[PDB]
Amino acid sequence: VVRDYFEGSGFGFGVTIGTLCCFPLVSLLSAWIVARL
Amino acid sequence: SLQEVHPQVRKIGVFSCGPPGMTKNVEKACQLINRQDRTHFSHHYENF
Amino acid sequence: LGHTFPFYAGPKPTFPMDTTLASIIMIFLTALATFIVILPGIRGKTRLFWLLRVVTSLFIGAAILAVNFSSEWSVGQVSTNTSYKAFSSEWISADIGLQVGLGGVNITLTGTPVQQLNETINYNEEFTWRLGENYAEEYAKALEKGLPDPVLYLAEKFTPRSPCGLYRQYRLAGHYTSAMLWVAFLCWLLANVMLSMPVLVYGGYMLLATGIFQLLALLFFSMATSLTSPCPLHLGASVLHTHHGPAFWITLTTGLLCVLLGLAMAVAHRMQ
Amino acid sequence: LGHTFPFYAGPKPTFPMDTTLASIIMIFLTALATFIVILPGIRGKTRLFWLLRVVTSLFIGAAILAVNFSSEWSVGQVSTNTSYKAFSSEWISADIGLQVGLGGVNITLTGTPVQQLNETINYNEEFTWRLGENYAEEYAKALEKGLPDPVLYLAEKFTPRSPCGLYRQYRLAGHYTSAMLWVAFLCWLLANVMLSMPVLVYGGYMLLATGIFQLLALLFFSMATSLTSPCPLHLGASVLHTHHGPAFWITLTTGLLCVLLGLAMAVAHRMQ
Amino acid sequence: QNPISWEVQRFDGWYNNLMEHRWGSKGS
Amino acid sequence: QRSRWDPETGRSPSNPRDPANQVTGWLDGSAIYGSSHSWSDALRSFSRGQLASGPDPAFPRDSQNPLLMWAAPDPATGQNGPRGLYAFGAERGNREP
Amino acid sequence: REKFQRSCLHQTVQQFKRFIENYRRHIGCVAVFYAIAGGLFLERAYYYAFAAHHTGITDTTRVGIILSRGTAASISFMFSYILLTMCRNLITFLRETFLNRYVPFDAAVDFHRLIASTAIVLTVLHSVGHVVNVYLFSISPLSVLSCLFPGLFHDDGSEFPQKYYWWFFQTVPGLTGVVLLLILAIMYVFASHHFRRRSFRGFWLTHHLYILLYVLLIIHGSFALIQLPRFHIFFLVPAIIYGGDKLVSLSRKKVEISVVKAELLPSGVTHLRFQRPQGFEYKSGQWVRIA
Ligand SMILES: *[C@@H]1O[C@H](CO)[C@@H](O[C@@H]2O[C@H](CO)[C@@H](O[C@@H]3O[C@H](CO[C@H]4O[C@H](CO[C@H]5O[C@H](CO)[C@@H](O)[C@H](O)[C@@H]5O[C@H]5O[C@H](CO)[C@@H](O)[C@H](O)[C@@H]5O)[C@@H](O)[C@H](O[C@H]5O[C@H](CO)[C@@H](O)[C@H](O)[C@@H]5O)[C@@H]4O)[C@@H](O)[C@H](O[C@H]4O[C@H](CO)[C@@H](O)[C@H](O)[C@@H]4O[C@H]4O[C@H](CO)[C@@H](O)[C@H](O)[C@@H]4O[C@H]4O[C@H](CO)[C@@H](O)[C@H](O)[C@@H]4O)[C@@H]3O)[C@H](O)[C@H]2NC(C)=O)[C@H](O)[C@H]1NC(C)=O
Ligand SMILES: *[C@@H]1O[C@H](CO)[C@@H](O[C@@H]2O[C@H](CO)[C@@H](O[C@@H]3O[C@H](CO[C@H]4O[C@H](CO[C@H]5O[C@H](CO)[C@@H](O)[C@H](O)[C@@H]5O[C@H]5O[C@H](CO)[C@@H](O)[C@H](O)[C@@H]5O)[C@@H](O)[C@H](O[C@H]5O[C@H](CO)[C@@H](O)[C@H](O)[C@@H]5O)[C@@H]4O)[C@@H](O)[C@H](O[C@H]4O[C@H](CO)[C@@H](O)[C@H](O)[C@@H]4O[C@H]4O[C@H](CO)[C@@H](O)[C@H](O)[C@@H]4O[C@H]4O[C@H](CO)[C@@H](O)[C@H](O)[C@@H]4O)[C@@H]3O)[C@H](O)[C@H]2NC(C)=O)[C@H](O)[C@H]1NC(C)=O
Ligand code: HEM
Ligand code: HEM
Ligand SMILES: *[C@@H]1O[C@H](CO)[C@@H](O)[C@H](O)[C@H]1NC(C)=O
Ligand SMILES: *[C@@H]1O[C@H](CO)[C@@H](O)[C@H](O)[C@H]1NC(C)=O
Ligand SMILES: *[C@@H]1O[C@H](CO)[C@@H](O)[C@H](O)[C@H]1NC(C)=O
Ligand SMILES: *[C@@H]1O[C@H](CO)[C@@H](O)[C@H](O)[C@H]1NC(C)=O
Ligand code: NA
Repeated sequence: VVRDYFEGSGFGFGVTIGTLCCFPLVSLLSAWIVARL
Repeated sequence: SLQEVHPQVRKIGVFSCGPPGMTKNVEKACQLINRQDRTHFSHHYENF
Repeated sequence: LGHTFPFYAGPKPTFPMDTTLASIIMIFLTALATFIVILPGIRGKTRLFWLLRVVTSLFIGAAILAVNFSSEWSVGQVSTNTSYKAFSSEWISADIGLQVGLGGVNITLTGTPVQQLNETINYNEEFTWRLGENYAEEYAKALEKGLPDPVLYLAEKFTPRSPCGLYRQYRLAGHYTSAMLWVAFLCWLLANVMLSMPVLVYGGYMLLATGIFQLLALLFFSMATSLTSPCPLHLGASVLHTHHGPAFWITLTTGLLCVLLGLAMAVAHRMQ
Repeated sequence: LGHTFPFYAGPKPTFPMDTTLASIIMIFLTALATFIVILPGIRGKTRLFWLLRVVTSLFIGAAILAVNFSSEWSVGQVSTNTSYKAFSSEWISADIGLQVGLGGVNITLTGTPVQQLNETINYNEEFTWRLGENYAEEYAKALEKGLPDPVLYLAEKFTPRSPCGLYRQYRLAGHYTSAMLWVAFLCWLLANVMLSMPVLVYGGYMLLATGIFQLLALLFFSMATSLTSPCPLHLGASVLHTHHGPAFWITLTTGLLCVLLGLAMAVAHRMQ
Repeated sequence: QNPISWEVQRFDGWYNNLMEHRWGSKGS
Repeated sequence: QRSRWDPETGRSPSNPRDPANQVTGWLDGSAIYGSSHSWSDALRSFSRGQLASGPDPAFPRDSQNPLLMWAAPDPATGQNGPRGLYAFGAERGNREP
Repeated sequence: REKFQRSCLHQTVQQFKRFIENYRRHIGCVAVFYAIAGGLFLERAYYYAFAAHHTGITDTTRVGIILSRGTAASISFMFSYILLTMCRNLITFLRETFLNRYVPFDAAVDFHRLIASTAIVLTVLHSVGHVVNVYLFSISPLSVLSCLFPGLFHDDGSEFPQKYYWWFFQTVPGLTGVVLLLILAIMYVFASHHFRRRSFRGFWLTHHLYILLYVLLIIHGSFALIQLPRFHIFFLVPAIIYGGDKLVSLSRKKVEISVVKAELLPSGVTHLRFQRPQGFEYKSGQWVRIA
């Protein structure tokens, strides 16, 4: 049996990368909201 | 022509507060005039 | 990509030159590039002269630093057949070279061809006698590492306890030559600083002092390395003869250039 | 006087304490002596209060530095009969002590009496796990030196590859405790600087921050050294148990003093 | 052919033993 | 005076001091050719594979540099200097005629 | 008078010469700053590409580790020395000296933005590099990780490495980097021109996060996962200079006055006449600060 170290981790790794890339998007959304108020 | 307008001047101060090229041109003109030893033109870089 | 090991199985690259010289060259080339970029900002027809001055200054500085860190003061090279490694009677045909600098000696063993006896022979080892560094300890570490026979022989030739006194004289010469070169570099820095000041005479005198210190470093190195008794370096069926290398002549030309520039500056000021 | 060798045949003295602690004590005592000399120059009745402040400040600083450099964080000591050296079946009666600090561990082996088996047994060895220092290399050098068996045993107990994970946890605890103590020392410097300034509130808050960082260093050391699995230290027929040493309690009292002083300063400012 | 067909013995006694290079060497 | 000792020893009971041999322990003619390659080169003339000799071919070259031969002064006459000391593989080869 | 010039050749070279003659000081300062940053980047890249074979780090990550380390060095230098652009008192003192003929101090604030605009870019690369590293560290065996990180992993035969989330959230550099990325996103978005126009209080509220940014930068490299922490060395002298300048600014007492008259002069000019402080003495050409 071939052991795969990254099995079951691709989706979560992609989600983590997406959250890291969406940090500026979250900050931009918060800035727009506070500018409106 | 400042030397002809004022005949008795021996030292004239020229102070330049502007872009670097303009002040460079002013100091270059002062040096060219100072090359003849009639009167002295002392130039200053001012940064108010 | 994974699933195989190692991820990067290619051979690991080796830097193609000395790192100190490469860093000095990179820094001075970056300064030259910045000056060339700002060159059109230099107003008037002075820029040409300005360019020359800048280039000269940078070159001088670089040269000094390079000459202070290059092991090209006493160079020699022979082509010989010599024993290569222990527990092996096979001999290799190689160029064996000695490069004695201020802070140590670089021993080069380049196979001809490089691939001999299924081995890569392109050794360039360093043995430093700088203050605070123990040459005997480095030679012992080289012996424990198992360096090839010509390298070990040339390194043992420069050991402090070796019968021929190359170690003491070369260490003294390199130390004081390096001190004089550092003084010359400081004088070059001061000359560059003071040439911008209205007093050009002191800048010219500082440049002349830089040249004088370079020539003094040359003279001290020559006198201290000439007092040594003849140490015969015999490898295989040939003899290695050392001579003043490119660093010595670079120091000579740079010091003469600085002396002439300072003298010309002083003479021009006196005449004008 | 000559004609005999050596000129000074007396035994060479040994420093009676740790050199870092001695230097810190000397520097702070010199500062205190200078302040006491200038004390009559302090005009008015303020001098008493001034004296107190000065003393407190100096003490705090000294304490921090001492606590950062003292190996008195995890101390233990037993009296045992143990094997002393290799190629010898004789046993020695001695006090074996462990002094785990931030940057390493000091192992003490003091003979009872000191003169046993025609040998002087007063060992105080250091094994450092500070960043950039290889603990395994130091233990190997100790093995090659031939240190006595209890010292080698206690040193191997703290090796990175030893079965019980004291090395990793103690190294982490010491590193971050030292970082927090350095932050506290910087805050102490800033508080001393800003107490002279007209804004006393910021100086009081900086002193409070110094106390907070000292308490945080205490808490981190406790939490990181408590997570370790039980490592049984058995020497001879006895077991060595470690506990928070004088450095831990000195840090506790100094941090509490700084916190209380900052809190009192802030409260007094608010009320006045 | 090379007249020296054997491994020349070192003067310092190093590398005489295959695994103990410092055996019989100067300074050992 | 005490002799040279191994720098790695002589500090702790389990590794007591051990003397260091100043010549090669092998029976490899070190007393004839020297205990180092530079010593051998100093002893050689590099001509016809012969050890260097002075004006008399039956005697080796006189030791000139102070790093070659032991120069203990003559107990009887007080003579010093390497003027009469021959160069051998052994440093103390001129102890007695 | 004005002479004719080439419609596509003479005008271009003349504009180029004008730009260089006007901003030679700016070009020189930017060149020196970027040269130092690139030199640090190249030093780390050379160390990991030619002088790090004994560690075997490049056998697993060759591009990721070089990018991460070089960007880390440049990022440490630039985040440390961005404080020098905000030393108002030191810049004011150096404004009238001869150094102004070589350094355009009046552009410091602009230079500030420039440095920041560079830093985040490199920062992103930094993060990206480590991302790659993490993935490789998530697919490398336990023996390889133990060799790469002796103080972090021990090869006990389990052969299964740590997961990606262990690196990102159960490791001090990972968590500190994530929080630093969030803080940088907040600061850069709120400090942008658009939202600086939109609001002022939010701008400063977010920009005061640089204290937490520097604290988390100190903590970020403290674990010494790959190399010894060097950020404190870069940060020491600039932080001291910035703190001294801030203390000097706090030492001065800012007067508070009222405006006598306000005029909306054309071309978008505001003429403000305000009460002169009682002991306010000044010479011609001097300038004040207003809030
Ligand atoms: C004056 O001299 C100065 C000193 O030389 C000089 O300064 C030096 O400049 C040069 C650049 O100009 C630099 O030094 C070079 O650096 C290279 C890279 O260094 C890194 O990599 C090496 C290699 O490590 C691998 O291999 C060893 C075994 O060889 C393993 O033990 C390692 O684990 C590692 O193995 C992995 O990688 C392999 C790659 O293929 C894989 O195959 C393997 O499976 C593994 O994955 C490391 O050792 C280095 O670390 C060491 O140094 C650092 C820092 O000092 C220490 O912290 C660390 O602890 C180590 O001590 C580093 O990481 C080197 O490759 C290169 O070394 C060659 O040259 C020197 C000097 O001649 C020799 O001593 C050395 O043995 C190498 O020579 C062999 O290999 C070359 C080809 O690479 C051959 O041409 C040569 O003939 C010789 O071949 C013989 O041995 C071979 C086996 O080794 C064998 O295959 C052959 O058949 C033959 O028998 C060199 O050191 C650096 O900047 C300076 N070095 C300093 C300061 O020390 C200065 O410029 C000079 N001045 C002037 C004016 O010229
Ligand atoms: C945590 O621990 C830290 C580390 O211990 C500690 O920091 C240390 O603090 C202390 C002071 O507080 C300092 O360290 C001490 O320094 C003393 C002096 O150091 C100088 O002298 C020694 C002695 O050298 C002589 O002897 C050796 C052989 O022993 C010879 O090889 C030498 O050539 C020399 O011989 C001449 O002098 C003799 C004197 O009588 C003559 O008889 C002889 O004929 C010759 O003329 C030197 O080795 C030192 O140099 C070394 O270190 C420097 C700098 O690191 C290096 O550059 C250099 O290359 C060397 O490596 C230095 O010049 C030391 O004497 C003292 O050493 C004792 O303690 C340590 C630690 O326990 C032992 O390892 C060591 O073996 C010594 O223990 C023996 O001797 C004492 C009595 O002195 C006994 O009580 C003890 O039981 C043991 O006896 C055993 O061995 C004896 C033979 O050695 C034998 O006779 C006995 O019977 C028994 O078998 C110590 O190192 C220094 O400031 C710090 N040290 C550091 C940083 O390394 C720190 O404070 C601690 N923290 C806390 C909170 O406490
Ligand atoms: C990590 C990134 C940054 C750091 C660490 C940083 C740091 C600082 C610091 C310490 C100050 C001084 C605040 C004070 O003295 O009260 C400041 C002010 C300022 N910064 Fe930044 N900055 C960063 C990014 C930016 C960016 C991206 C912009 C604009 C796009 C910007 C524009 C400004 C402005 C306009 C000021 C006001 C200066 C003044 O009013 O005198 N900064 N910054
Ligand atoms: C997901 C995001 C990030 C990850 C995973 C990450 C990872 C790392 C790692 C593993 C190190 C090595 C530290 C060590 O060996 O102990 C490091 C160093 C460093 N990183 Fe990051 N990082 C991230 C984001 C950032 C950010 C946002 C910044 C700057 C704002 C930054 C700047 C630095 C600096 C300056 C160093 C060197 C610190 C020192 O030498 O003391 N990184 N990073
Ligand atoms: C080395 O050996 C080769 C092969 O016999 C020979 O051609 C060459 O001349 C030799 N080199 C020297 C310097 O004797
Ligand atoms: C050694 O070199 C020879 C000739 O260069 C070559 O044929 C051979 O494949 C190499 N390797 C071995 C193991 O002999
Ligand atoms: C050590 O040995 C002595 C002598 O037998 C004995 O009196 C003492 O109790 C022993 N110490 C311990 C801890 O057993
Ligand atoms: C060793 O110690 C004993 C008792 O302390 C003493 O009588 C003796 O003189 C010492 N020295 C030797 C060499 O035994
Ligand atoms: Na022998």
